[PDB]
Amino acid sequence: TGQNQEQFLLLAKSAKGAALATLIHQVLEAPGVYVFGELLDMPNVRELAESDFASTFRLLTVFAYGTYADYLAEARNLPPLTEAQKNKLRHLSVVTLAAKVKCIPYAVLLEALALRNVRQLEDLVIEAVYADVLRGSLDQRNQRLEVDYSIGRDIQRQDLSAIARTLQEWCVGCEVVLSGIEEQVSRANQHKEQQLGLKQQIESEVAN
Amino acid sequence: SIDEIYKYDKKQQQEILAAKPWTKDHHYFKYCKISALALLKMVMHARSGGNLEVMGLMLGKVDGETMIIMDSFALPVEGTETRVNAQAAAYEYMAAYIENAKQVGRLENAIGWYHSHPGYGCWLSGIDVSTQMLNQQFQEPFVAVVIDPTRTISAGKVNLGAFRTYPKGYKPPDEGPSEYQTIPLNKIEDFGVHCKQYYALEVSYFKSSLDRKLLELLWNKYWVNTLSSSSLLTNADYTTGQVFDLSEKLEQSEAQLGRGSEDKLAKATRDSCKTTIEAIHGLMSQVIKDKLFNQINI
Amino acid sequence: FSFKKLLDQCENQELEAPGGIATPPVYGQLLALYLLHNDMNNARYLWKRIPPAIKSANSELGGIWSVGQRIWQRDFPGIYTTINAHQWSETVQPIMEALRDATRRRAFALVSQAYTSIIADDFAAFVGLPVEEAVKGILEQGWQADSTTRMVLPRKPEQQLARLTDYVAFLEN
Amino acid sequence: KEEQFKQVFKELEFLGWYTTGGPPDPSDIHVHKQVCEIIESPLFLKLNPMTKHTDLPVSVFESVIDIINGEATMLFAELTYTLATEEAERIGVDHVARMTSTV
Ligand SMILES: [Zn+2]
Repeated sequence: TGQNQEQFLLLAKSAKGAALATLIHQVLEAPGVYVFGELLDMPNVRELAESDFASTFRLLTVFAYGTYADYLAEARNLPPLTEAQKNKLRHLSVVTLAAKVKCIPYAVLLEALALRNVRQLEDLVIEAVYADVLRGSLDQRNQRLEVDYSIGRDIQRQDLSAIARTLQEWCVGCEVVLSGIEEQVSRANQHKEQQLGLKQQIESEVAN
Repeated sequence: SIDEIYKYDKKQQQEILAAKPWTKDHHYFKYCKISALALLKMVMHARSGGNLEVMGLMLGKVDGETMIIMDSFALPVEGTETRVNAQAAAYEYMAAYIENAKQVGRLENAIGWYHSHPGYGCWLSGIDVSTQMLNQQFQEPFVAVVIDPTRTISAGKVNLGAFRTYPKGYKPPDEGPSEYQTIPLNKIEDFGVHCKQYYALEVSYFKSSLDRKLLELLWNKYWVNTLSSSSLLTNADYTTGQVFDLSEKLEQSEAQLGRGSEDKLAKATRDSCKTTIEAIHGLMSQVIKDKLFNQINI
Repeated sequence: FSFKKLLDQCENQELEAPGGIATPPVYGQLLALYLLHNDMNNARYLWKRIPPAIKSANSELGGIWSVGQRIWQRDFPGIYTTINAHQWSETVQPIMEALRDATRRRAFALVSQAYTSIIADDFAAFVGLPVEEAVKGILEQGWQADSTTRMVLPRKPEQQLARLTDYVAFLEN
Repeated sequence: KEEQFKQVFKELEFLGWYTTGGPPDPSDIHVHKQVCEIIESPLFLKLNPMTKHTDLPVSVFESVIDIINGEATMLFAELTYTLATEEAERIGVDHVARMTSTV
C-alpha cells in the first residue's frame, strides 16, 4: 500500500465517529490495503475504542495483528465480514505463517485458514501472489507451499525489540565471518613466509 | 591528472610514427596500458564466445616504451586460432567501423589485435605468431593481446597477456623468467615450439576521474553480486575438462617412471594443485554465504 | 560415562598392584565392564588369564562369565536370564543392571534395523520383557502392531574455513 | 552502425538510447520521439556526470503517451533497475575498482 494510505488518511483526518466506523469497513474491503498501522494509530480511531463502535476497532486490531483463526474464535463479538474481507484476512494469515517458516505444508494452511479442499487454498495463494502480497511457488506432490517473499503487516511497538534481537544476531554473525577472514588471510601469509624462509635455509646448505 | 591520458595529440602521434624508435630496439615496447573500458569490453567479448575463440581490433596510441589501448571492437571473422591473419577477412569491416568511429569522435587508430584462449591460458600459438609477425612487418606499431575468459572466472583474477614477436632470425637476450601457466596436452607441443619467438609486455590498467567516481557509487549496490556469485557451477565443465587433461598428464608421468619431459610429475602436481586450489576457493565463497545467510535462525 | 573411568582405573590396578596376580573383586569388575562395552575379545582373554585358584575360590566370577557365554553365543533370552541370577552388591550388581539396560537398547536398535516384520513373541524374547509390555511399548513408540497373526512391523529410524585454509596452504606452500 | 553491430552481436537488438545531464527535459522528449521512429518502445537512460549526491547518478525511463487538456503528449515514467550478474564482468569491475598468497 502507498496511494491508499494518503487517500484514506485525508479522509481519516476529516471524519467523525460513525463515518470512521464505516470507513473501517471500507478500508478492509479494498484491494491493495494490507497494512493499517497509520490508520490504527490515529486519535480519531482511538476514540472509537471502548465506545459505541468497539468491535470495529477490535476487527481492525485482528486485521493489523491477528489471524483468521483469531477472528473465528471471536466471531460472535466481531462484526460480520464479506468473502473479500475473509479472503484478505486469510492472505494475511498466510503471511504470518510465511513469516514463521519458509516451507508451509497444506495441512497447516487448511487448518489455519479453515478450508475444505486443496484448490480453494491454491486459488487463495494465487490471489495472494496476484495482489503482490506473497511470492513463491506451490508443490503439489509433496503438498507444500514454497515461500520466496512475504510482506510486513504487524507493527508491534512493544515487541519491536525482537526485530533488533535478530538484526544484532545477524550483525554478530557478520562480525564473526569478517574476523574469520582476517585470521585465515593472516594464516595464509604466516604459512607462506615461513615456508619461503625454510626453503631459504635448505638453499643455504647447498653451498656446504 | 587522472584524465591527461585521454587527451589525443595527433601531431605528436604522427611525429612518433615518423621517428620509428622501435626499429632501433626489438625490446623497445615494454609496457601495455589498457583502459578499464577496453579491458571490460574485451573480457565481455571473450566470455560471449564461450568455449570458442573470438577476436577483435584494439584502438589506441603509443607513448615512449608504452603501448596504450583506449578501446576495442569485435571482428566478424571465422578461423581465429586456425587461420593465419584471420583478421584480414574483416578488412572492409575494419575500414568502415573506424570511419564511422571517427564520425562520433573516436580519434585513436589501430594499435593491435586481441583474441581469446578459453580455458588454455595466455600465450601465442604458431598461427598467432605468424599473424603477429605479419602485423609487425606491415602495421607497426602493433601488439597482440590474449585473454582467457574461463580462467578469469575460475581464478577470480583477470587472465590477460600482451605480447610482441621477434623478427625472423633474431635471438632474445639472456633474461627470461617466464611466469608459469598450465597448458593442456593438446596445446603444449605448439606452445613449446613457439614460446621463445615472442615476449610479454608489462600490463597495467587505467580509468578516468568519472570512472573512478561511478565505480565507487556502483559498488554501493554491486556488493550484493559478490555475495551471490555461485562460481562453482557457472563454468563447472572447465574444471572437469582440466581434470581429464590432468589424468592424461599423469598417465604420461607414469610412463616416464616406467622405464625411461623434464619431470612430468612435478608439472602435473602443480596443475592438480592449481585446479584444486580454485575449487576450494569456490567452496570458501559458498561456505561464507552459508555462514552469513543460513546460520541465523529466529 | 562414569563406568569408563572405573574401567581405566581397574585397567591400571590390573598391573600396578600385583605381584603377578591381581585382586579378585577388581577381576570381577573388569570382566563385567568388559561385557558392558561388548568387547568380547577383551573379556574372553581376561577370563583365560584368571588362575584356577580364584576360579575355584570365587564362584561369583564364574557366574559373571556365564552371562558372557550367552553374549558370545548372542542368545538374548539367555543373557536376560543369566543377568538376573547372581547378586554381588556394591561391586558387580550396580553395573549388571547397566548391562541389562544396555542389552535392551542394543536389542531394540537391532530389531528396528534388521526386521521389517517380526513375530511378537520372538521380539519379546529378544528384549527380555513379556509380550504385553513389549507390544505396549512399541505401540506407544510408533511401530505397526498386528493382532491375530501376532506380527509386529517395526519402523526404521573457524570450524570449516580453517580446514580449507590448511588444504590450500598445503597445495600452494 | 546497426548493419555493423549485427555481424558480431547477432543475438542483440536496439533497446533505446542514452544521454548525459540532470532530470529529463523537452529536448530529451524531442529526441526520444525520433528514436521512436526506429523502434516501438525504446528505453531512455540518463547519466549525470556532474552529480552532487551520494547515489549512482543513472536513471532509466519509459515513454507514455497521455492526453492533457485535449493535447496528446509524450511523457517519461522512471523505471527501477538492477545491475547485471555476469561473473567475468564482476571480476573485471572489481579488478578495475581495486587497481593495486592465493587465499
Ligand atoms: Zn591464440
